[PDB]
Amino acid sequence: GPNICTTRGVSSCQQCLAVSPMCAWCSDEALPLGSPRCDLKENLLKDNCAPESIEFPVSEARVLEDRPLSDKGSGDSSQVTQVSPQRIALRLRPDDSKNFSIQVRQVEDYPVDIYYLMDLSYSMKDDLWSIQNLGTKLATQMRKLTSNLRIGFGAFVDKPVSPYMYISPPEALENPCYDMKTTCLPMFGYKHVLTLTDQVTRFNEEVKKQSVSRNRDAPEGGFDAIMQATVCDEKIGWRNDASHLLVFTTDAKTHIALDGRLAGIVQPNDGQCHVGSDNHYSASTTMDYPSLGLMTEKLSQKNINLIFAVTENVVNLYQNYSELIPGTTVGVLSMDSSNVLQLIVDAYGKIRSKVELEVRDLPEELSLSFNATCLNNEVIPGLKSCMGLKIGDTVSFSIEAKVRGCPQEKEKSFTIKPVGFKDSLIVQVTFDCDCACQAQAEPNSHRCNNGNGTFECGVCRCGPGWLGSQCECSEEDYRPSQQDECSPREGQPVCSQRGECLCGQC
Amino acid sequence: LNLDPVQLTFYAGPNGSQFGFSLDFHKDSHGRVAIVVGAPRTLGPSQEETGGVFLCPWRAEGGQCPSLLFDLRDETRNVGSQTLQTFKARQGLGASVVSWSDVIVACAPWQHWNVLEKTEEAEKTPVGSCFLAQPESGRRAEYSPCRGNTLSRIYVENDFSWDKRYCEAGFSSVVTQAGELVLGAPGGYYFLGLLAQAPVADIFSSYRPGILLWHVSSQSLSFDSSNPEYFDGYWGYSVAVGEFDGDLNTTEYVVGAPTWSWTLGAVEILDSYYQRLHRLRGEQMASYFGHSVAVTDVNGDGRHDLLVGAPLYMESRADRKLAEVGRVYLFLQPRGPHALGAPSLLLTGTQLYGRFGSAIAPLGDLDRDGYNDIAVAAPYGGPSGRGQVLVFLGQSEGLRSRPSQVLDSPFPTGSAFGFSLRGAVDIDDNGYPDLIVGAYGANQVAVYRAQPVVKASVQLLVQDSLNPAVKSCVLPQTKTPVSCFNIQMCVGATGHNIPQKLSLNAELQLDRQKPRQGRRVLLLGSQQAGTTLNLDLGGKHSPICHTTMAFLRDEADFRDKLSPIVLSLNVSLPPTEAGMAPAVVLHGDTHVQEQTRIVL
Ligand SMILES: *[C@@H]1O[C@H](CO)[C@@H](O[C@@H]2O[C@H](CO)[C@@H](O[C@@H]3O[C@H](CO)[C@@H](O)[C@H](O)[C@@H]3O)[C@H](O)[C@H]2NC(C)=O)[C@H](O)[C@H]1NC(C)=O
Ligand SMILES: *[C@@H]1O[C@H](CO)[C@@H](O[C@@H]2O[C@H](CO)[C@@H](O[C@@H]3O[C@H](CO)[C@@H](O)[C@H](O)[C@@H]3O)[C@H](O)[C@H]2NC(C)=O)[C@H](O)[C@H]1NC(C)=O
Ligand SMILES: *[C@@H]1O[C@H](CO)[C@@H](O)[C@H](O)[C@H]1NC(C)=O
Ligand SMILES: *[C@@H]1O[C@H](CO)[C@@H](O)[C@H](O)[C@H]1NC(C)=O
Ligand SMILES: [Ca+2]
Ligand SMILES: [Ca+2]
Ligand SMILES: [Ca+2]
Ligand SMILES: [Ca+2]
Ligand SMILES: [Ca+2]
Ligand SMILES: [Ca+2]
Ligand SMILES: [Mg+2]
Repeated sequence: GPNICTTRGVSSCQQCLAVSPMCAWCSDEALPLGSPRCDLKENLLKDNCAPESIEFPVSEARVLEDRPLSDKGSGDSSQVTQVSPQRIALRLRPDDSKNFSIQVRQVEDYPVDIYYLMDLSYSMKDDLWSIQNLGTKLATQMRKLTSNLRIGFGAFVDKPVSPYMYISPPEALENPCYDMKTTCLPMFGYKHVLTLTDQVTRFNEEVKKQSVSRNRDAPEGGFDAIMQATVCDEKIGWRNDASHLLVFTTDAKTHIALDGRLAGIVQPNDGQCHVGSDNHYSASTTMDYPSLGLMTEKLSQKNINLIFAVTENVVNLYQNYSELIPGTTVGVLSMDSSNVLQLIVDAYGKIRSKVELEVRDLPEELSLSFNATCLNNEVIPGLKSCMGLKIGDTVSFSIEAKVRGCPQEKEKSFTIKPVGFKDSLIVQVTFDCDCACQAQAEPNSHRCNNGNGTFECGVCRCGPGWLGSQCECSEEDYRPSQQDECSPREGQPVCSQRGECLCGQC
Repeated sequence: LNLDPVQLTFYAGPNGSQFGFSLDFHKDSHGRVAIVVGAPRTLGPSQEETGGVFLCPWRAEGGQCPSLLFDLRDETRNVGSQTLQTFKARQGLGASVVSWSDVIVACAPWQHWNVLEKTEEAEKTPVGSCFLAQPESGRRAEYSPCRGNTLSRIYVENDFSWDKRYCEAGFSSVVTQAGELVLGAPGGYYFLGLLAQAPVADIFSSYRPGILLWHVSSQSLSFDSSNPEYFDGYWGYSVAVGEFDGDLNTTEYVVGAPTWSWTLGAVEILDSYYQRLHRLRGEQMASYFGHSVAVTDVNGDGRHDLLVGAPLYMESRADRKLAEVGRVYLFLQPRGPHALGAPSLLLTGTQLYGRFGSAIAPLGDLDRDGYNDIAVAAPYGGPSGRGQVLVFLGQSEGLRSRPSQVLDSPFPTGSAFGFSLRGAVDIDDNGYPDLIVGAYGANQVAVYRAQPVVKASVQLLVQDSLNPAVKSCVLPQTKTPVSCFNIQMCVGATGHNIPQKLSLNAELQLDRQKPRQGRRVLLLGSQQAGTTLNLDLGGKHSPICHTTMAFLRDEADFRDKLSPIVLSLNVSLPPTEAGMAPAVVLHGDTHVQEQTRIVL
């Protein structure tokens, strides 16, 4: 009677449930009139239309894998749980929304992977001298924060191509700093020096065999190094069960995409691994610099926290870059990088002091709402990130998934994942826009003009010729009605000259 | 809207030559329009990727093009104690081609130059050079404003002041109406950004073959700046000319500095003396605001409007909040000279990493509606990421936020379809400006031709005999006197260069709301509510008129007499799409509703 459920037509079961969640459909053979077999559940029940045949799908969110959150990540890193639930099954009927929860906890003794991406330009010659014993000093300071630390080293200057590199005279190619009467290394784009290893003494050995180079322009090809350090997992040596810190140390500006046109390079960065067996970025002279969007995507894809260890003269520039790249922090590096050890420890604490959610493979018809609940019981709504946390905290994010209309795939899955963590919640969406009566799928039967209309879910759905209650109009259904029901049997014209043949009724 | 995407002309250069990197229209003395296409990686005589320029004559089928020959030999002249040297290997001849009158200006931004003087040298730096050429007369000239004989030592003592060694002049080139060639040198003044301008007539008259370092007495260059905002700004990445200060005796330059003020980007408008009049700051960091600029009057107020492309702009999608789509900014020039403010329109791309705004081409009046139109390209946009060109139409308040047409890349993936765009030139002389799209990845250029636009004029005149109480008009088969009315329908087709074979189909409709069985009004010829007529409006300026006779049922026949009578007239092109591509684009009121009602 009341509510749009009754007013918005009848058609079949597909139409009436597709309007609004409350609406229900009766498929069994019952009173032809009364309930438009499309009213609410209690109205339909009121008309006794449920011989255990009432159709009314309900949106549900049932978990599948619900391993509890781990308390310490020191041992059995493959069995460290930082997100619960890990997998849920979500059923959504059209235009309906169901809410679910996800607890994120950052364990204490989680393994850490620190890759030191050092700008080996000439202005960082003194910086290279303050790093000779960084590996030993880094292990001691990281000892209290983790029991499994791996460190690696990589270097970059810029693209080895004019005008970035001096090309004259021929002695300036094998020694770019000939004219200040010094010996340097030939310009390189990005060389991978040390694979991520737990033996921290290798970092000290490999860092004192490095030498700086000399380029011409102020900006450096650092984003090229960040891309290659991110996408070359097997070469750099990232671990799945570890935190990934990419310490990016530089003192000058950085080249961005479309800056490679100055050197004659127009081919965009494809985000692939181009480091060969010689540990050199082989596509540095043939491929443009990566853009912020592409670089951000690969950082999120590989779960890498990027740290800008930049000097004071470019601290504001990279602080503005960090606002566009999630999961990144900026530290003020010294002119000789004498405090990079304290910068890494502070950045790791700063990075782990914030938990930010990230959704991937979200269907275009799904809309998510996050109510962040940080320390204490502050349910800050509309926020998918908590800030000000510490190591060991357990935040919770209530999420509401709303679907516009009804997608035809009826089976989609997306993942909700904290930034920089492998652990994720896999949500399996199972849209329910069809009834159980459609499983029968009754074809044209004798109840619809002896085989002129499908008898599915009680109401005879049938082609434009034969319409009406019994799908027998054979014409339009209005003036000719379906079976001249307006004229009861014979001797009674259009309901005794009261109701004519209109709207397919007396 | 008009650009035919089915009949495409494909000009192909040598494979692996980036044929299509830069393209422009060239007009001969006879008026024939040719296409000059830059191929900055064409193999030189010694199998080195020097570069090349192809002059493509206009053909419907297209194909290979003749090569415009330039000097591709390295030069070495000993003047005084110095030794001037030019290195044309990998110079990228064709990275910027612009045509003015009978002169074609092909630039090589990456041509190197060194000055040896005993042990000291000036360093082999990509000073950049531009080769001017008159194809109809064979006159060849060069313009390298950033060549110098100053040794490196001197620059070090001067803190690299006036260091035009890394100019890369020709990166972006434009010629003003008077004939002043304005070259863009983003690497000038130690990558600060430079702009060099010299008349084309004076370049030809001053160029002496064999002389490598010479000064054009009428040239002018921008000024080096100590402001840290300009450092590494690449001021000169894109250059455009226009009128932005009132009087038309002075031309104004529009210079794109995509990395101005720490990769923020800016677009400055300056007079002929490089005095900044107005600066437009970028909106997002590293968005490359200023990678492409274009000056055209889109809103038809008589005052030029500025369009700025930001190919790497990242939008807030509320699901990712940073999606690299690209954006184009539109600035409408107000009444006051120095009054440009916030952008009047923000055209944002939709495909991720599509680089929307990488090329903006003023198309002129594409549909001839009285307002100029533009075409923005996404070289890696589209659902398949192969390239897209989007056509935007001008209007009274600026541009349409919605593209009137989308051109998908006919070339495979990675062709960078849309990197170079050029329009507002009628290459087939059909009265409508066309568009040439360059895909250097495929080493091919696509030519899109604008087919004519027909402005439909539908007028259905129906007699007001909608009351059935008259019962006077009779039926041919049986008198049955009923209040019938005549249906006079007229259709008008207006548009420039409309073909004489245009045969529109007019679909009449009577009592549209009622079903076919319940049709109250019928004709007296076929007794069917509504009919289809194939009027041949092509070749007839008159709004062809024709009257038809229709009758209504009896009073008792329609119990729902109260219901209104809906008369509709729909016109559309003839169903000849399968036989041939639609020779016209029907624009205007295609369908008209002549709704009436029964009174008596
Ligand atoms: C990083 O981004 C910030 C903005 O988020 C940059 O600072 C901003 O710089 C602009 C000038 O480029 C300042 O604009 C001026 O502000 C004054 C005072 O409000 C106003 O009177 C002027 O008309 C003009 O708007 C702006 O205030 C300033 N914002 C802040 C918060 O300081 C910063 O320079 C960027 N760092 C880089 C690029 O390294
Ligand atoms: C995030 O938090 C907000 C605020 O708590 C949630 O929305 C609110 O949820 C409550 C409980 O469902 C709604 O309460 C009900 O409102 C109706 C009127 O709309 C009233 O008749 C009921 O008696 C009851 O008070 C409340 O309206 C709703 N507010 C809004 C603006 O929608 C939201 O659902 C939370 N999201 C997640 C992901 O959990
Ligand atoms: C959805 O929100 C309501 C109201 O806050 C709450 O009672 C219910 O438990 C939530 N459901 C889930 C699965 O979070
Ligand atoms: C522009 O130059 C013409 C030259 O014929 C002159 O007549 C006119 O006054 C000038 N307009 C100015 C200076 O505004
Ligand atoms: Ca230093
Ligand atoms: Ca550099
Ligand atoms: Ca002027
Ligand atoms: Ca204007
Ligand atoms: Ca127009
Ligand atoms: Ca044309
Ligand atoms: Mg440096």
